[PDB]
Amino acid sequence: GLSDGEWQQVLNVWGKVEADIAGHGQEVLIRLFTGHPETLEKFDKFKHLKTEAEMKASEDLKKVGTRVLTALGGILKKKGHHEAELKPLAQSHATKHKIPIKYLEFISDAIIHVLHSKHPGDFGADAQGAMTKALELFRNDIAAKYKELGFQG
Ligand code: HEM
Ligand SMILES: O=N[O-]
Ligand SMILES: O=N[O-]
Ligand SMILES: O=N[O-]
Repeated sequence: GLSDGEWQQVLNVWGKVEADIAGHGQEVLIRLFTGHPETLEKFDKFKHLKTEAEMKASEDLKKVGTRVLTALGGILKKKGHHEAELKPLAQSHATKHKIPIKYLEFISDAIIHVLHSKHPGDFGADAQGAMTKALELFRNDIAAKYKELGFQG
């Protein structure tokens, strides 16, 4: 699904995120909210924010971005064997807060963009390819739980 070497390329670049979960989390969310303003409408706590200066100063947004990349790192490090980690994630993105699968695609794109901007010597062509497939797998498995939970994502 991913080869062992693709997982290695994923885990390597991810190691670089661990040195600043929070800074990365902010840059991913700013990239997401700026490329795709409608996604910001999903976060009741900071949906009123308008500009990037405001996003950068939000503690709530920073905390959300830390929680996203913390939960994703846990899932990636399972290297595909992530049924347990995915279960609560699917339940929360499909019930109270309904996150379209398309929005997981937007945030995937934003993660890939930030890793490339920040860690390019750790994220060449094949490594971007691998990360792209690892995120596709994550969304695919999430969409499958969406169905069981009665959310057409
Ligand atoms: C890599 C993709 C993502 C990951 C790993 C992720 C992870 C998480 C985690 C750990 C939580 C806290 C779970 C909890 O509240 O019990 C959460 C909650 C939430 N997320 Fe995400 N998230 C992702 C994508 C998104 C996107 C793209 C959006 C909106 C566009 C979003 C919107 C929300 C909202 C509204 C909540 C609160 C849900 C609740 O009250 O339980 N998430 N996410
Ligand atoms: O994307 N916040 O869970
Ligand atoms: O913008 N993706 O490298
Ligand atoms: O758009 N910042 O690489």
